[PDB]
Amino acid sequence: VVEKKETAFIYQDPVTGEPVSYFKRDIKDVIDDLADSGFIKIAERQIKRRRVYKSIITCTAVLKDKQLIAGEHIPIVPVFGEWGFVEDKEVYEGVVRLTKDGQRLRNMIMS
Amino acid sequence: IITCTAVLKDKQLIAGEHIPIVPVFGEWGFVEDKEVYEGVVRLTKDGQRLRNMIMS
Amino acid sequence: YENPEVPQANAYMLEAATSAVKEVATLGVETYVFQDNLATAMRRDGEIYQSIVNDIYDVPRNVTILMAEVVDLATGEKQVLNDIRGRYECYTDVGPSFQSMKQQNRAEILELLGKTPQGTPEYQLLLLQYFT
Amino acid sequence: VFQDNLATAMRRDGEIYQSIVNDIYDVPRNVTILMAEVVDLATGEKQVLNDIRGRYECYTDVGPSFQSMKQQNRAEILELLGKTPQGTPEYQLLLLQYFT
Amino acid sequence: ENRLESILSRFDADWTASDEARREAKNDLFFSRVSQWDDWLSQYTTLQYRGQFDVVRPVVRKLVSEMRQNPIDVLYRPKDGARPDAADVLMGMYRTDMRHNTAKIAVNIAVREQIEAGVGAWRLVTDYEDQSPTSNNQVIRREPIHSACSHVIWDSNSKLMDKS
Amino acid sequence: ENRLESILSRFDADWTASDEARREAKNDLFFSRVSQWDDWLSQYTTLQYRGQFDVVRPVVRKLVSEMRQNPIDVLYRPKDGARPDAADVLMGMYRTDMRHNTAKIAVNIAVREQIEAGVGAWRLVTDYEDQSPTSNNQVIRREPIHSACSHVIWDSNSKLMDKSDARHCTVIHSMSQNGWEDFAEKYDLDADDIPSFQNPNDWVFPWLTQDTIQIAEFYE
Repeated sequence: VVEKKETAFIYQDPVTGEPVSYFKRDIKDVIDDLADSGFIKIAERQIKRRRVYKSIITCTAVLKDKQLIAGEHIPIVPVFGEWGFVEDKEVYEGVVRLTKDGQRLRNMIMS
Repeated sequence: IITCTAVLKDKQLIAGEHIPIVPVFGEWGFVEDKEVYEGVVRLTKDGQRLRNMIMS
Repeated sequence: YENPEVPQANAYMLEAATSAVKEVATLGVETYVFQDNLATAMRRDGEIYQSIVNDIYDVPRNVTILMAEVVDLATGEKQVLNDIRGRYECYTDVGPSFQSMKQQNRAEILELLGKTPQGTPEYQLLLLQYFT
Repeated sequence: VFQDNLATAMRRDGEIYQSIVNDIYDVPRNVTILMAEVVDLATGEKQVLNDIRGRYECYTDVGPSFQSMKQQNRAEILELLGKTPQGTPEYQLLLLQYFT
Repeated sequence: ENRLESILSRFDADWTASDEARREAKNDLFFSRVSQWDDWLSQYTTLQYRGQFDVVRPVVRKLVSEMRQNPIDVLYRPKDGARPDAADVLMGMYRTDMRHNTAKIAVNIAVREQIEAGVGAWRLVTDYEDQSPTSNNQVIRREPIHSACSHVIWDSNSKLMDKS
Repeated sequence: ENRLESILSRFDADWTASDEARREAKNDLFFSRVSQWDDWLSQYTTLQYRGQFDVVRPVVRKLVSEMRQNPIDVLYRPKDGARPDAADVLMGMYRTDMRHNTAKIAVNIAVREQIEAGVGAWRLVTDYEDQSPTSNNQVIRREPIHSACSHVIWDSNSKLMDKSDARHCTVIHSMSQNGWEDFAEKYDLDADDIPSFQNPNDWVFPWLTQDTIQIAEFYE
């Protein structure tokens, strides 16, 4: 995720009001089509936003470099159980860990 | 912003009338001009350490 | 020859180990903390989904004079969505899982019906439940 | 006791937040004649907030956590409804609950 | 200067930072999913009776079942001062493109891994749909990540539970 | 006369004043989070059975669950003689910029550390937002502080539970190499000159790498 200030255009909606469109999203595709459709530019600002880039990599080379993907956030959602930091070291635990020692004993004795 | 040998940023004024850090305490007090705070785990450390040893 | 016997140490330690695992394998008292962590994860999921929707989806702007979907296509026939910066008009919360908006409306009407006394609003809500 | 200590911490948090809000945010002054936001911009196009010294008009307490003002209003209306007998104010509060 | 070198440096730092937690989580998954006699280093020495008399699996089953009985989903609510219908379209889209089996399965997998190991994850992807598009000939779906302890490696300089 | 000398003298006095409490809190965190066999000083002598049969962790889980079911938040109320609509704007701002996941996570972290160790903390910071600003193109968020026993050092001449009488406070930041680079980019520091400060952690567990860079923020 890269957070940067990018250009945005303040047009005037032919129906009503004035809109804000990011310059990168209509950079070349329709940048001249707004004028034909009745949108005229009234202002240009610099607005800060985040962009997400994905790269496909292996241990020796980069296949895809900086493929821009949709969204302002990394699309992975994590879920944690008992989560914390001890000494700048993240630790997460469920319900099985603390029972491993006793159970391993119960298996041994029964064996 | 400081290190052990130099000052990087000197007196950057920040917003507010208070230090922006909020502390939360458990059992808090002073014994002899010495602040002591305790949770729930400390007093159980001695017995549990025994229970771990005996079962071992 | 003496009959085989399980030593007292073996039985005592098996019982003690089983009791220890029984006592330690109790999440919470209930999984309220785990459910709250899942709720935090779903709030993050909703944030990400809202960002993606603003990026790629066609979000209409509701005028008070009606949804006015303003879009246009390029010379390459590709349509480019035009989303205004007044996009973060709603925030994220955690609620029951519903497969459709009609199910959510039905649940809301039923919830309201369970608290309204049998007056005129009760009749209104009953007719509204028969509506959906 | 731990919840009380957390409440003390949240009261300190509210104090710090109020100070920061007075420092940087735009706090409107409500007139009884409406919120009048009085600000101005410099020659460098930067707007500087103008906050009067009549800023500490509210104090800090501890209450339930609500995601927005609408949720808080709904909770208050429901709390009032649970204590009001089924008279005219009960109908008033029911209509107000359907309001929000 | 090399892009691959910088990416690999970041990945190696993050991978080495979280080695112990990942190892413990993988051990937990193996213990609760495959076998409690995790004796891979020395098992081909002699043949002796090793029985698995499980005592923890009923607890895991109970916790997973109880967490399954209370589904949790996103709910979009209008902001303060916004139009009261500000979240109807977004909520409709979310319910439209999250009603499929993949989203429920991903959430269930993440929940089970969270209960057993301590961490799970899922992913949000977008694709082009021509038959039943949600909008703009596109769909957003949710996909599962199995063994998120070792398959998802986060930035080591993150101090938030949701890694925002 | 030297500013660095005065800052370091204050920090050293505060650090030495609270050494025992910090050590005990760190030991509590290690005991309740990593392992109850805190035998780092002499463990590589011989291999003997050391089993962990936990009996305190269910209590900690129960207390954390109990404190989680009852959230607590600020509530601004009009003063005596003030207009009854004195606190709606401030309350709206607070609910607007404290509804995010970061605030809840910071509060939960502080509460868990308070239950386990005895002390926790969080921070309030302000940033510039251009997309969804709360007011004046700015937002206020709440950030977490992990292991507040050793990372937040307060003025030793403070006799209040919330430390509102404290006149200075030093927060120690430990961060990765990429984290340090982004910190330097954010605060316009020199990324080539790696900083250093008093290390609050202890290399006790057999962690493969505890590679961290330490800096300090001194508030007065």
